[PDB]
Amino acid sequence: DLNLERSHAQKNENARQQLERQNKELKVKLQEMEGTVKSKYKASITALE
Amino acid sequence: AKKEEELQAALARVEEEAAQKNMALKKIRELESQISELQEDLESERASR
Repeated sequence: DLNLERSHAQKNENARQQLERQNKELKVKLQEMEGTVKSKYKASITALE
Repeated sequence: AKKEEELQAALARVEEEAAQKNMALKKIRELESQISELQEDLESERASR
């Protein structure tokens, strides 16, 4: 049971690490998507005006 | 990619603005030539008067 419990705990760490790793990438993507959209559209709006 | 994409748009504006500047520069030279011809007619017409 100890070895089996460690497997579940170790698997939970990998799944938990994936969530933490994905959170860092998600924040970086949202921070970059906002700038790439707010900048590519702001300059285009100025040209049309 | 944001600066690269924006850099391409800025470079394209120079090409687009350069096209209009070329026509404006050519029109200025053509209009200036007409002013010289018109000035000669005024002096010739005034002198003949």
